[PDB]
Formats: sequence, C-alpha cells, structure tokens
Amino acid sequence: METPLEKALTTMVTTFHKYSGREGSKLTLSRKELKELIKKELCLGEMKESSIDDLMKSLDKNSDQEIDFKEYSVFLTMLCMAYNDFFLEDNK
Amino acid sequence: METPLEKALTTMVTTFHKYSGREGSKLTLSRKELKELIKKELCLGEMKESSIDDLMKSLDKNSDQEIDFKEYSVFLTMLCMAYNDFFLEDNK
Repeated sequence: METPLEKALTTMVTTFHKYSGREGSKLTLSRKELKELIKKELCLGEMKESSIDDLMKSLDKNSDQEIDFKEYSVFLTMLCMAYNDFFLEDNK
Repeated sequence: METPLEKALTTMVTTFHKYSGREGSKLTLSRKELKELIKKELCLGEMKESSIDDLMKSLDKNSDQEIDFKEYSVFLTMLCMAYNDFFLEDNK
C-alpha cells in the first residue's frame, strides 16, 4: 500500500515469520522463541540492562506456552519506553 | 538499535511524536489524536472495513481522555491481526 507504518508492520510481521513461519502457526509461537527473536533482530540488551533483563526472563519464566503478536508488540513498545528519554524534556 | 526490527520502532516513535508532540506530552495523546494518527499512517477505506470502526469507535467511546504508546501499538497489532488472513493458511 506504501504507507510508512505499513513498512513498520511489514518489518514486524516479516521478523515474526522468521521464527513462526517454520512451523504450524504463523501468528503464535513459544515465549522462549519470541525472547530470542527480540535479542537477535533488535540490538538493545547490550546498550541497556535494567528491566530489559527481567522482561527477557519473564517470557522464559513459563517459556514453552504460546503467545500471539500482542505479547510481541507490548514488549517491543515497553522496551522502547525504557530508553525513549530521547523524547522527554526533563525527568517527567 | 541498528538491526532490522529497530526500523519498525523508529517508524512508530517518529509517527507518534508527530501527533503527541503537538502538546505538553511527547509520549501520550487523546483518543481523538490516536484516531488521526492511524488514518494518516495507513490508508483504510478500501480494504477490510467496519470491524475497523468499532476499534476507532472504542476511541470515540471516551474521546477526550488520553492514550499511551502501548494502547497505540496493541491497537495497530490488533488491527493488523484483524485482516491479514493474507499471512495465514486458510482454515480458522
């Protein structure tokens, strides 16, 4: 369609299909493998540490149950908010 | 940052800051603003319809309250999952 957010969602669904499109579901996978997707396709857990280190372990906390694209996008978003101080003015 | 899935987050923060960063919060905006953001970020009036309005109507529902970055990313995730049968197998 050639809109800029279409290329964001295209990127997210193509990188999700890089780990789900092996197997019997293309919208879900295990908590274990989404965690792995994030640290491979997004360099962040080497620039940053605090909270990112639990969110990683918080999929792997139960690990081998399924997730949909929601638990993917809230974690990508929540993790972005942990260094989005590039968009603040001050401590608030 | 600079790995392929960043360019999705980079897009989402670049677009969202163009309708939050009108006013004194560069991380929140109204339910009216999220509605404006999405209908300029994507064309939607020609593909899958109608089930795309009760989501936007669910912004109208409380229209003058605020919205965060996460409501924004789960609404777009939800809406992408609501009409990309184009990613599936058929069948359920």
